[PDB]
Amino acid sequence: EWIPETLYNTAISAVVDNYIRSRRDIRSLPENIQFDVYYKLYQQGRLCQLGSEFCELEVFAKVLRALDKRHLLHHCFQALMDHGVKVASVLAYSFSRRCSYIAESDAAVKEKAIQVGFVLGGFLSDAGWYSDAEKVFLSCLQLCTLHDEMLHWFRAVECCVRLLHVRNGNCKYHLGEETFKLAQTYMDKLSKHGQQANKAALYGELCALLFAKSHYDEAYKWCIEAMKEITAGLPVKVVVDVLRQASKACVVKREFKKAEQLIKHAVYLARDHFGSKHPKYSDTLLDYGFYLLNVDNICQSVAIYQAALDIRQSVFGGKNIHVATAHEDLAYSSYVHQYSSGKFDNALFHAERAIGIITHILPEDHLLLASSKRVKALILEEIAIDCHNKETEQRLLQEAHDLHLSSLQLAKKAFGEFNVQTAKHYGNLGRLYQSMRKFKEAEEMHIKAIQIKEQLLGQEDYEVALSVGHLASLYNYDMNQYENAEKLYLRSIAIGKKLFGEGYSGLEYDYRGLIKLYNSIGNYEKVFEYHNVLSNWNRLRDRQYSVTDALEDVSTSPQSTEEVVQSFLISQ
Amino acid sequence: MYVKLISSDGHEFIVKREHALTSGTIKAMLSGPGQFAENETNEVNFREIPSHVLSKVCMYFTYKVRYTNSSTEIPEFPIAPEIALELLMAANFLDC
Amino acid sequence: MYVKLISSDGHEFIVKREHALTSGTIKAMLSGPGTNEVNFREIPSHVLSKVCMYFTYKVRYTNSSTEIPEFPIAPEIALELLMAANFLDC
Amino acid sequence: LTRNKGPAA
Amino acid sequence: DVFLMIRRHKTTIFTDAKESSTVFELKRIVEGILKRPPDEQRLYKDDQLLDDGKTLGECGFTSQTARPQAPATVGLAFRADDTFEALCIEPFSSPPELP
Amino acid sequence: DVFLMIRRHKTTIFTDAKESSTVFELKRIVEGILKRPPDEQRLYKDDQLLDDGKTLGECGFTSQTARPQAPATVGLAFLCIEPFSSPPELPDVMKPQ
Ligand SMILES: [Zn+2]
Repeated sequence: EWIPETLYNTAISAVVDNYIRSRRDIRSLPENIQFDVYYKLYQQGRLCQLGSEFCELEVFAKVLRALDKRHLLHHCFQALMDHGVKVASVLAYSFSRRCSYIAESDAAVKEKAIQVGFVLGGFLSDAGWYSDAEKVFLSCLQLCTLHDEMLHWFRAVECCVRLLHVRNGNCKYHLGEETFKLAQTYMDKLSKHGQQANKAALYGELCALLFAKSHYDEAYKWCIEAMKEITAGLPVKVVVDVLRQASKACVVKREFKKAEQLIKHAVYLARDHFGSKHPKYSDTLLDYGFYLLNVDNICQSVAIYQAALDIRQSVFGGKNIHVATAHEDLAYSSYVHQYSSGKFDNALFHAERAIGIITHILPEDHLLLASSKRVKALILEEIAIDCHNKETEQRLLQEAHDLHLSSLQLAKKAFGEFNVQTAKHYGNLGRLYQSMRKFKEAEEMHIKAIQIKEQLLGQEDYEVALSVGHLASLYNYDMNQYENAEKLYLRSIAIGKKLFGEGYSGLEYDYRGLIKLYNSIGNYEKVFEYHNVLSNWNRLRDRQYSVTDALEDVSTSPQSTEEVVQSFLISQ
Repeated sequence: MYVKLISSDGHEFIVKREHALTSGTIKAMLSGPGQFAENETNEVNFREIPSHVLSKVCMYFTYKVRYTNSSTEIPEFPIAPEIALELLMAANFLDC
Repeated sequence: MYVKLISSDGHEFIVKREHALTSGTIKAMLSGPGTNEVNFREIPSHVLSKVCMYFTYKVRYTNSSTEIPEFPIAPEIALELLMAANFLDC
Repeated sequence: LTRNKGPAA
Repeated sequence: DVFLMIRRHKTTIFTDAKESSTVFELKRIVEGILKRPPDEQRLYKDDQLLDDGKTLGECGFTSQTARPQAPATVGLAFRADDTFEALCIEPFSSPPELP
Repeated sequence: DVFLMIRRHKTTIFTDAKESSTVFELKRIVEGILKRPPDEQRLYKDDQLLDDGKTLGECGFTSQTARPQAPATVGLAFLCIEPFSSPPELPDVMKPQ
């Protein structure tokens, strides 16, 4: 066809090619042309002519006003941040200075600055630069506290709820509790004057904070209180955030039927309003992938994560913390899915990219590294055992040891000794020590893991079952403590039947462990019995696990808002 | 047919209506109480657009209609680098 | 013990001697020839007022153990004050 | 495949 | 084809015609707009001779010199009081300072 | 603590004033350098006379509005306060020429 370009696109290419001479008069253009000039500068590769223009806060304020092309602004901004110029830090520092300067001005100028800060902080926290998003939200909060007017109280609540989302993503959990205390103080004195603000967003951020800190029971309580505060007038972003956080909170509490409809409604709301290529939609797919990766749904969790990564690889791609989180979450999911075959070339690649991005944009002692350095390690040992060279075996085992020890130290410093995450680190160390032929302290690691898991998650829980399964595999295969392995294997299969039924993936591993257990003690009739059970289990895995793409399983126009939340509330 | 375009300085720019209907804003200005066909020549009046940019706008109208879905290689529109910005500002206002 | 600084516009700025002695060339003002007069013709009154405010800011907050706040140098009076900071060696 | 899979990430 | 930018004082008619076409049909096209007879008017192609006959091949502009991007200007003048007024076309406007 | 800028027709006075200090304290501080005993001169805040014995807290010089970064400005009468000859106006960037 070869249609000619419009006069708009031809004029853009006639202004960009004369940018350096008319850079002053471009800033006076309409806000919907200024973005097109700057996006053309990005497209031509003239990032330094562009990074010289986005660093000023006033120029970036009008660029942020174009909400239609925010999906292009995220790509442009992410292309600046890995180009070398630190646009995120510069904008935050400039906004902090301007807030500290106009703190003494009237209410209108302060309100305009607070709105500019809300949009800029929403963009920066949306782009993932959390450490450069506190300096904007903290300045907005400081602007809020000066005058005791009512809108100032409500916007201080907004500053606290948005700032709390930044710190949870930045893994500053110790300050999240103080931020929530400040927010609840502001909302208490808001309700003292006779009006109540909406508590859904704040309590959802509490749910995310406590689930990240692995306080599963209190996370469930706070997501209950969050979904008790959901109305139709809420923005769909807040609504879908609350549902996805509550869906994460429901899975760790082993209530999957509620989490099913919760995550289905969250994915539906994210797809209907935002779109199939939106970062919030990518976040909802990450939570959906977490849900599927928990309840036995592994052949589709990778497909969910690949869709989740491909959105973040396109909306804002390169070296970014959200892309790194998608790579890390996919790598563990690909590690689980591809575990049966034994090959790990792709999973290790997706784990290494998550390592190579977080180590570039975050400090080397940051918690998000710990949540990633495990995954690569969990792959390396699996590559290590399947290798054949002994030097390579030992080197990859020691590399996994270093990664697990660093992650364990970070988790122990952040949360503490008695937590689920530290117990998971202990279990990883125990299975690695089993892989490293050091079986004496492998038992100590596994028992330390189980005594912390069962104390917090109860005697019957998925993590407890997995840890005791690892301990039983240690006992029956290598430490020759066959008598103690039987009760642990029975506990593992019992918890698997209670939670996941007979379709659990680890049932194959524990049934093979039981086969080897009974072969050693010569009880051949039990060998025959569990061989028949294993064949039945394989048939079952071949029966109710059909090809059902979860991007389609969410359907279209399901139970809408005020219906899924109500059913979930009355289902308590 | 042959709609007449007037700049801010009084420069009439009579051009074919099908040529000037490729821009959404002129299409809107002609529609409504705009087809004032008493004079048989519609009289859209731009009191903001100068004539030195309206000239290039009409030239682009001819360029766009003539080269529409053409099989040959379409030459680039030669926008002067002085009025490149002003033309740009008349590019989204006219939605051409 | 109190020393006054007159700007190019005639505005006079008294200040404690220890407050004005933290500057570079104000010490050279006071030392040498012997309430003392210090005359400027290239320093306008607003930048000299900001410099005196900075003297009060520095002496009060010197060796303070809390989170010290930034000195509010307004964007319009920033280039003239920057050269005053160099010229006064403050 | 001696062991089960990793706990979580 | 050959595109033209026939102008007079303020009027700046845009036209198009084949290179083999003659001046007379151009005058007819102009007549189709301002309702002025061809004998009443006279075309000043860059202020020189341009007869009612001839054809666009040797008028002075060619399809490669009268592209739709930048059509070649052609003047115009009517008849006023038994006389033909001279070409009185004025430039569009003064562009501002380049930056 | 409270820092304020005592000024007159011309000149400015930079002083340290406590919360519990009185206006007469500032009067004596000015007298120690500028003479003009306190009966002759009156300290003025934005067209409001300050009582000789009232505590500086009631006068409105809170520590938030009297920090040494931006000290409070008060007038001296023997008003005629001369401005600081404001710096040249900076362009607003987005202002279209
Ligand atoms: Zn650069």
